[PDB]
Amino acid sequence: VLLKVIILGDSGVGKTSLMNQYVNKKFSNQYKATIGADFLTKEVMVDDRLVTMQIWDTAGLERFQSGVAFYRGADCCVLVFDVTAPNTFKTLDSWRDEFLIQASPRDPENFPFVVLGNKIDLENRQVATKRAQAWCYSKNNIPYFETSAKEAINVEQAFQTIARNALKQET
Amino acid sequence: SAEQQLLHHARNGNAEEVRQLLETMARNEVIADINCKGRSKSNLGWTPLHLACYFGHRQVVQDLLKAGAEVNVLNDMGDTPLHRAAFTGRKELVMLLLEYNADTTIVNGSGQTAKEVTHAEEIRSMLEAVERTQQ
Ligand SMILES: Nc1nc2c(ncn2[C@@H]2O[C@H](COP(=O)(O)OP(=O)(O)OP(=O)(O)O)[C@@H](O)[C@H]2O)c(=O)[nH]1
Ligand SMILES: [Mg+2]
Repeated sequence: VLLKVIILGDSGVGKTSLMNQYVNKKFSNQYKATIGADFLTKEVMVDDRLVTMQIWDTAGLERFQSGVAFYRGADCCVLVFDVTAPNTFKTLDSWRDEFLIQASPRDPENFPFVVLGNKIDLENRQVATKRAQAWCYSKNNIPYFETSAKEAINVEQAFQTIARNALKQET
Repeated sequence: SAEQQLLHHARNGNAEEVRQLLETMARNEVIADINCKGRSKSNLGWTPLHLACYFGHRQVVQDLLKAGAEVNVLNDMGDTPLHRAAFTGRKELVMLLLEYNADTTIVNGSGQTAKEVTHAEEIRSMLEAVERTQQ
């Protein structure tokens, strides 16, 4: 059982850091921008089944973005923003919309999204929890998690729902 | 922009704003192509009809068709609105597109007709009968 998960979001919101925290329990304060799109694979337990998640990390910077052909086949799409950078929340509608038309799921209203509001360990938060939750609920109840890749807060919990919903979608 | 508004409201199924947009285009109050294609990542190469069919906005599709939207427009994948409606199993939209004389023989960029991309048996069988006749 191979599950394909795409991580999307603006540059610097913490996509690579959330993936590295989940997969290798590691975090770096240094920033190294992602180029293009590539994946790693990780074995995960969903209830009592062991599955393999193929996790695609993507470039947030437009100059390093390539095509979106790799969207096809995704079982779940993860939308990441930075709670201290409100414009990264505002782009979520267009990230989701571009995924839907380019990946073209058969049932777009029920395709599984998960939204992570990352960097809750920082001061100067700008996006309110209630605002993010209301948007998520308005899109047919997208599950919403607040995370810190740096402090490893709710990362495992988020990816457990990601894996569970991708498994349901794949089946 | 009136076309960006049209693409936004068609994708999101805001039927009244679509109707207001069309009745206003009907009177030349605005420069607006009813068959415009999107330029955003959010709608690149899609018409308002494409968007409303894929996302299942029946009333928008009716208003667009009644207002003369071209039924056989193509997107960058070679899909017609019929393809998109057949793909997502929207029987009532497939019927409405046939009512406006949608061509069922159009083959998309990956070599498939609307009949060939559906999973709804009621849609596949119904498009088989029409395509039999239309061909
Ligand atoms: N304090 C704090 N810093 C974080 C957190 N997550 C990521 N960072 C930092 O934010 C910066 C950007 O993180 P990245 O994971 O590289 O962001 P990205 O989304 O992968 O960026 P692109 O590859 O350019 O699209 C890095 O300097 C990280 O150390 C977090 O939860 N808390
Ligand atoms: Mg990165």
